[PDB]
Amino acid sequence: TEEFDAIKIALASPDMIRSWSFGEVKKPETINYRTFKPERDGLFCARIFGPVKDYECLCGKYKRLKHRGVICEKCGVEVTQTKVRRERMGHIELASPTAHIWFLKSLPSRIGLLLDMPLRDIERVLYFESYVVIEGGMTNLERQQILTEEQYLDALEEFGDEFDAKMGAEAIQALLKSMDLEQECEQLREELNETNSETKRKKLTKRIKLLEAFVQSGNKPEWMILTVLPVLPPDLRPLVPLDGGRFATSDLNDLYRRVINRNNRLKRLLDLAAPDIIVRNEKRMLQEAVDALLDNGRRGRAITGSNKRPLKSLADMIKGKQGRFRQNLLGKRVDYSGRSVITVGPYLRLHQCGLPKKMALELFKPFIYGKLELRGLATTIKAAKKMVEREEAVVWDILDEVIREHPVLLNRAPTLHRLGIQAFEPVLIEGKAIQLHPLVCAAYNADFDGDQMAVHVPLTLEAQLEARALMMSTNNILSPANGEPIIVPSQDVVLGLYYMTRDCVNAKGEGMVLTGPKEAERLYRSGLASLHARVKVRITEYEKDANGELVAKTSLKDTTVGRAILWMIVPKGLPYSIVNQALGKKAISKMLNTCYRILGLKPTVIFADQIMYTGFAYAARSGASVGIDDMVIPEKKHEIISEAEAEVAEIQEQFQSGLVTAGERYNKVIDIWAAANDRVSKAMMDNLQTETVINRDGQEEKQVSFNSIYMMADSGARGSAAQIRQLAGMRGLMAKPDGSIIETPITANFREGLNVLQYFISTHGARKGLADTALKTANSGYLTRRLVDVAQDLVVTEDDCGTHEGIMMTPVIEGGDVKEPLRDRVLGRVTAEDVLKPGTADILVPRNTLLHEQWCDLLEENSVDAVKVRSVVSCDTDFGVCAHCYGRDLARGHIINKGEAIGVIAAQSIGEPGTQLTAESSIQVKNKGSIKLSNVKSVVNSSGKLVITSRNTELKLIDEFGRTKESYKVPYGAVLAKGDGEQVAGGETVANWDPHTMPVITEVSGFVRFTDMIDGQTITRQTDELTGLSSLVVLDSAERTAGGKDLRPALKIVDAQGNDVLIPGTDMPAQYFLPGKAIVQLEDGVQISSGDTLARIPTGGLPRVADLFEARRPKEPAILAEISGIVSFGKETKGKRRLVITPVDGSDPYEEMIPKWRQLNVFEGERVERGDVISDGPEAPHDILRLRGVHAVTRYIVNEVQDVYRLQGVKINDKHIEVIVRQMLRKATIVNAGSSDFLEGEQVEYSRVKIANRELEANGKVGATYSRDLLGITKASLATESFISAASFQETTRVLTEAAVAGKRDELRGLKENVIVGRLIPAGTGYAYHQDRMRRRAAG
Amino acid sequence: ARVTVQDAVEKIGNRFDLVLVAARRARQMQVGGKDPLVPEENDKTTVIALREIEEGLINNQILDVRERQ
Amino acid sequence: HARSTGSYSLVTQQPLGGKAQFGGQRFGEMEVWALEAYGAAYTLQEMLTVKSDDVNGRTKMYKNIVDGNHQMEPGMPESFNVLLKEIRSLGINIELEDE
Ligand SMILES: [Mg+2]
Ligand SMILES: [Zn+2]
Ligand SMILES: [Zn+2]
Repeated sequence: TEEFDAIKIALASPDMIRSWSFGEVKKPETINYRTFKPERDGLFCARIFGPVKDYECLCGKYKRLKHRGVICEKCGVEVTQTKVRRERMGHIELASPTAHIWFLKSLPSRIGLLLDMPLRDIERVLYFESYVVIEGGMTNLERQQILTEEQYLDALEEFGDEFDAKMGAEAIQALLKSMDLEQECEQLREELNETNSETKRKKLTKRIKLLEAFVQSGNKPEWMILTVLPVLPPDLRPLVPLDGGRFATSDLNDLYRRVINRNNRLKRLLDLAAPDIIVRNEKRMLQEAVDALLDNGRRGRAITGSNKRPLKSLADMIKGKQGRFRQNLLGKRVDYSGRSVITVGPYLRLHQCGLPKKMALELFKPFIYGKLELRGLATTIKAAKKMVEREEAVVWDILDEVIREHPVLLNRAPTLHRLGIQAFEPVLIEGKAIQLHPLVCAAYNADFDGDQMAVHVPLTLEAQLEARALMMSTNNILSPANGEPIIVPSQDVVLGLYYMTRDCVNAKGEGMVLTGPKEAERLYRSGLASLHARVKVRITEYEKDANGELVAKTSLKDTTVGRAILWMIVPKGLPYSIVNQALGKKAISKMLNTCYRILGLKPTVIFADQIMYTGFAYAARSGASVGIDDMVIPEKKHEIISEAEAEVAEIQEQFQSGLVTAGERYNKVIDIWAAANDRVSKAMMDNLQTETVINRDGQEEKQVSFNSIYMMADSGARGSAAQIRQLAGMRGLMAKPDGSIIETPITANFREGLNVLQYFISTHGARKGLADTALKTANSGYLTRRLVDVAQDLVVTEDDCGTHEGIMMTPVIEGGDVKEPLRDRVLGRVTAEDVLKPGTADILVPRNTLLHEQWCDLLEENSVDAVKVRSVVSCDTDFGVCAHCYGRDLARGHIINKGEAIGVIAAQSIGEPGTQLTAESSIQVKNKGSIKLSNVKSVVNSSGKLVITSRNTELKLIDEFGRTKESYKVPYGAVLAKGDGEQVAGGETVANWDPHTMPVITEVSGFVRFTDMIDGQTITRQTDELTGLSSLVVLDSAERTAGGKDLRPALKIVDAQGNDVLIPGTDMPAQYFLPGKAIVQLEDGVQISSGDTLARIPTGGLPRVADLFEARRPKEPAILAEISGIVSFGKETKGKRRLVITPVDGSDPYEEMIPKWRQLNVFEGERVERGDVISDGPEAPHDILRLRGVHAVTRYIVNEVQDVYRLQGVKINDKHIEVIVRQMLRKATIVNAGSSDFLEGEQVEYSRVKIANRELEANGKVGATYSRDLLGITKASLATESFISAASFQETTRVLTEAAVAGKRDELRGLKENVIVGRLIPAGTGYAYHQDRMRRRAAG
Repeated sequence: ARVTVQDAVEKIGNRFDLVLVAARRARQMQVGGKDPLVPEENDKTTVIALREIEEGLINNQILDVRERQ
Repeated sequence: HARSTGSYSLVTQQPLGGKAQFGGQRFGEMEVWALEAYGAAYTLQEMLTVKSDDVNGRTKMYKNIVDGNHQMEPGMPESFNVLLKEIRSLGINIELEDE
C-alpha cells in the first residue's frame, strides 16, 4: 500500500478502464451446479480472477505453498492466495456506446445545461420516439430541432445528403466531441457583458463555470458515455452454494448475468443485420439493464427473477445509511474491553486504580500467554490455555509482572469533555468492582449509586506511550475549558480540613509554647492537648525570593495545633499565611492554585494526595454526625407566622370591601409573605450560626458555633444556605403549573411535618424540575453535536503568521461595578503591540509577549485599562491558525504547540457545561470618583443644565488612580446635575429623567410657528380651557389618520418678532418635523421655554445560546445608518414609507423601506452617525458585521454568550467562542471584479490566495474587493469544501457526481476524511507522521 | 511508575513528536535490536524509553546518527 | 463483564452485542471526539481497524502478541481498498496519487 494524499476524482476514459481490467467475461455461466468447480471465462473463472481456495489448484494436482508461480497443466489456474480474487476487475466490451445514468438523470442534468437543452427533451430522445437534427449542415433547421416520423421522411427524400442525424448515447457523444469549448465560452462572456437580467445571468454564470471546470480539469465530455464496462470481482458479489444443491446469490450476480445475456443477444442481432427498429429496442433494453446495474430506480424499476423485491444496485451499496460510510466508519464495538461498577478505594495513589483480578486476567489473556511462553513455563499455546484455566500461582506472578507499567483507559458513558476518558495504572484487588480514585470523580461526574464504568486496554506500543504521556490523570489537572484546577477536594476532605483548622476560645493546652510541629503532634496524639487550641509555635518558612534559592525565615506565630499538624504536609515554597485561616472550599482551591503556579506539577500532585489522606483521617477522628437536635427551630418562628397571618387577614378583609383590585391584593400578599420568609430565615441563621456562648477562665464569650450541620454548610462540603432554610425555616413560596405563585406559602419544614396540600404542591414542583432537566439534557446533546461537527477541521498549523492586527480588549463593566476584571480576561494572550505607561515612551511590554501571571500582576500595579491583543479571528494564517494568535491556555501552562486540534476542544468546552442553564430613573454613583462624559455634544441652557442632545451619550467614572469603575448610558433628554470634572460623593444623584417618558427639548425660545401644521387633515384639535391644556396629536406613520397620512405636520421655532431663531453656532433654520405621538399640550399663545415637551414616546439559556450560534433574525430587528448626513423622506404612502439617506458628501441613492408601525427616534434634520439606532430592538448579526466589521460582531457574540454562561456561574474562556466565530465567517462574497464571476460566494481562503497571486504579479489586476458574509453553523457546515466530508452525510449521489465532473482534489486536511480513509488524523501524535510525509515529498 | 513526563516535554516542546521518538526508541528496545542505556528498575520498555529521554541521552538526532552509523 | 477475543457477527464482522454472548463495549462517536481532543491518533487507528473490523489485522495482532512483541504493521484499511474498487467499478476514475 502506498502512502498517499490528495485523492483525485475524474471521469474514467475507456482506455483507463481497459487498463484496470484483467480479462473479458464472455459467457454468463458461473458454475456447473453439478460439480461445484467454476466454469471458463464465465463470471466466476479461476484462470481470470483467481483460485477459489488459498494456494491450491482446482483439479487438486498442486496444493502446497511451495509452489507460487506454477500454472497447473490440467487446470490452467495459478496457485496463489485466494485474496487476489477480491481485487482483480474485469471488463465487457459493449458494441453500442452507452450513457452513464448518474451523469444524465441526476437532478441538475449536466448534459442538459451543458447543451442548454431541457431534460424533457433528453428523455424524449433516449427512448427513440422522435429524432433530432444534429448539425444539419447548410439548411434551415437548428441544432435542437425535434423531428417527427414523416417530417423526417419528407426531409430525407428532399435532402439525401447534408443531413446528419443519429440516436442514443453515440449521437450524444458525437454532439459532445464536436462542441467548441472556447468559442462558446467567449461568446457567453460577451453575452454576459451585454445582458442585465437576474435569472438568465445566473443560469449563464452556472454554465460558464461548468465549462471552466472542464477546461481546467482536463476532462473531455465524451467520457460520460460508456464504451467498456468493468465487472466487479466475484467474491464481492458471491454465488455461494447452499447446503442441499441449491445456491444463494447476491443480486449483482443476477444483474451481471442479465446484462451479459442481453449484450450477447444484441451481438448476434448485429451480426445478423436485423432491421433498425429491433436493434434500437435491444439497445434500449441494454440501457435499462446497465442503468439498473449502476443506479436502479430511475426507470421502469427492473425487478429481479421471481422475487418481487427491488434488487440492490451499486448506488444502493454506496449511498445511504445502511450501505457504507454513514454506518461503516461510525460507532463500532471494540475488543479487549470490559465494564463494571465503580467503588471508592481511598488508599490509592492519584495515578492508579483498583482493578479486579478476574477482569485483569480476562483482558490481558494474550499478554499472559505470550509472557508464559517467553518464560518457557509452557511448551505450546494450548498448554498456556490449560494453565490459565487452572489458575496456578505462576499465572498470578506473570500477571503481576506484565501489569507493572501497563496503563488502562477508563471511560464513563456520557463522555462530555476530554476528561471523560483517562488512563490509570491498575493495582490488582479482590472483588468484582472497579476502584476509582476519589479526586477524579469530579472530572468524571461519577457518583457511587450504581453508576458503571468501562475499561479499555491499549494494544500497540504507540498507544501505550500516548496514554502514559498525554492522557494520564496526573498530566490533566487543569480543565481545558478554564484554567482552574479540576481535582480540588470535594466533600469529605474539605469537611475534615475545616474541622482541623477552626479554633476554639478555650480548650486543653491553652497558651503553651511549642518548639515545632513535631511536638504538636506528640501532644495531640497523646491526648495531652486538644486538636484546636491557641498556641505560640516557632516555625521556619522557606521563600524562594532569589533566583530560585530558598531562604529560611524562622519566627513565632500564634496558631492552633491543628494548623501546625496540617503544616507538616505543605511543600517548601509556600507562605505560612496560606493555612492560617479557616480553610474552607475556596481557601483550599486557591491554595492548590498558588502551589501549582509557584512550584509546578509534581509538588502539587503530592500535596493534593497528602491533603486527601490527612483530611480523611481527621474527618474520621472528628466523628461528625447529624442528630435530630442538630437543626434548631428558631424560637421566634411562631410569632412571625401569626403576625404574617394577621396581616394577610387584614389585607383580605380590606379587599372584600373593594378598595383594591384582585391583582393588587395578590401582589401585596406575595410581597408580605416573601418578607416574612426572609425575616424567619435571617432569625434562624442568627440563632444557629454563632450560638456557642462558652466560657473562658472568668467572664464568658461567644464564637462561631460547632453545630455539625453548620459546619457542613459553612465549609462548602454539602448544602447551601437555601437548604439550611429548607430544613429549619419556612420553605418559601411555590409556583403553580403556569408559573403563578400560590398565595399561602408552605409554613412547615421537613423537621416538622407537612400536610397533604403542601406536600402535593412540592410534588408538582419536583416533577416539573425533573422534566425540565430531562429536556435540557436532550437539547444540550443536540447543540454540542452540531458544534463539534462544524468546527472539527480547524487545526493549529503555523507558528506565527506575523500580523499586526488584533482586538482591543477591555474589562466588561456592566453598570454598577467591575463584574469581571482585566487580569483574568487577558491572562495567556499575546499582545498586539507594546502598551505604554500613562506617560509616553515608557514601554511596559515588548512586542508580542505571552502574558503570564507576572505580567498580569505588573499590569495591576500600573493602570493599563485596555490592551490590544492578537485574536484568532484576525489571524492571517491560511488553512488553520498560528500559535501566537491563539495563546497559551491548556491543561498545561505553556504556549500552544503546533498541531493540536483546538476546534474540537473548544466545541467540547463550550458544549459540556451547558446542562445547568434555565424603573431606572436616576443614576447613583457607587464609589467616590470623577464623572466623565463620552461621545456627547451638549448645549447649556438658561436653567443651568448640560442639555443632552445625543442619543448615544455615555457617562463613565474615573477613580482616583485613573480607572473606569462605573459606566452608564444616558439617553436624550435626561436632566443632568454635574458636568465634567466634579467629584461626586457616595451614592449621590447625578442624573434625573422620566422613566416611561422621553421629552423633546427645545434649544431656543420664542413663539411656536405652525408649518404644514394644518388643522383637521392630519391633526385633530382637542383643546382645553385657558390654563393651556390640549390634545393636539401628531400621529406616527401607522397611527396617522386616513386623510393626514402623507401630510407631515411641522413646527418651526420662531421668536417674538417672527424670524426663526437659529440653533447657536449653526445656521440651520430650526424646522422641527414633529415625530410620532407629538402631544402638543402647550397650545399657541405661550412663549415657548427651552425644554417644552413636544412628543412622548412609549428568553435565555440553551435556546438562546443555540439561537446566537444559528444567527436567527429576531423578527424585530433594529435599523442602523449606513453613511452619515441629512436623512430625508420620499415618495409617500405606497404601503411602506420610504426614507432616503442623503449624505452631505457621499452619493444620495440609499433608500430604506419602513413599515407603517415603526416609530422613529431621530428627527429628519438631525446629524446621524453610521450604525446609530433608528428603531429599537434586537439587532441581527449580519448588519453589524457588514457595517461595523469583524471585531464588532465578534465582540457582540462573545458578550451575549458569556453573559448567559456567567449568569449560571460557569467560567469559560473566550478563546473557544472566538474560534467558533472564526469558523462561522469562512465565506465571503465578491463585489468587485478581475478574476471571479463578480458575485460568487467564495471561501476567504481562495480569495486570499488569489489576491496574493494577483498582487504578486507585477501587472496583476485592479484586484478583487470583497465583503464578508455570516452563515449559520448548520448551513455553514453544510457548505464544507471537502467532498468526502460532504458525502459523509448528505445526498451521496449528488456530491459524488459534482466532484467527479468538477475533477475536485481533496487534500483531506480534516478529521472526518482521515477517519473515513482509515489513516492517521493530522492532529497531535500523528501530525509528525503527516509532517514526515510532507517532508517526504520534494526531498531525497 | 513514572507519573509525569513534564521534563521530557521540556526537552522537546512540541509534546507530540516526543511520543514519536519515544515510540521509535521503545520499539528498538522491545524487539531486541538494541540495549537500554539506563539501569532498569523492573519497568516496561515504554517507561524505560521515557526515563532515557528525560535524562538527555536520546532524541531524534541521536537516533539518526546511530542508525546511519 | 469483560472480553479479550471471541465470536464475531456474521454479515458485518463486528463482535457480538450482549452479555450472554461475550460482546464488546460500544465505542460511540462522542468517545471518538473525546480522544480527538487529545492528540491520540494511534489509539484511534487501532480502535478503527485492529480492534474490531479488520480480520487479517486482528489475527496478525494476536500472533504478534503471542510472539511476545508489541508492535503493529500500518497501511490502508482493506475496507478502504474495497471502497476504491467499488467506486472505480462505476464510470468514475479515482486514482491513488503519488509524489
Ligand atoms: Mg450514579
Ligand atoms: Zn490442477
Ligand atoms: Zn496568526
